Amino acid sequence: PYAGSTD
Amino acid sequence: GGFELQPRDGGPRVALAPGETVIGRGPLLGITDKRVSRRHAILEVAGGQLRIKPIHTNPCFYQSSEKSQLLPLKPNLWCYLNPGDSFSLLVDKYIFRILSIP
Repeated sequence: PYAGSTD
Repeated sequence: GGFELQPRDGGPRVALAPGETVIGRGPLLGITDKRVSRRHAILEVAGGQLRIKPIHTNPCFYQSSEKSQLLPLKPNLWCYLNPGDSFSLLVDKYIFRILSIP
């Protein structure tokens, strides 16, 4: 749940 | 001298190890908000002191123990955090107060 690109 | 982080909302304390710790979106603080970078800031515990350096374009904020305003920190510069001070990774959320350990 801490992955993915930053806004 | 060591340090813990106390979320302003009253949640569990966060223990900090000696040396450098990258903070932001991750398991250490439990932050899942995509507005927070996974590499948002550096915390350094050394010689009985704690300092923070923002390392992202999305800013960090600092509130001295005597003041009452989260002020934005300059990018890529170190700022010392005294016991009782607060910092945040958003303007109005993910705020943490600094606590000292013997």
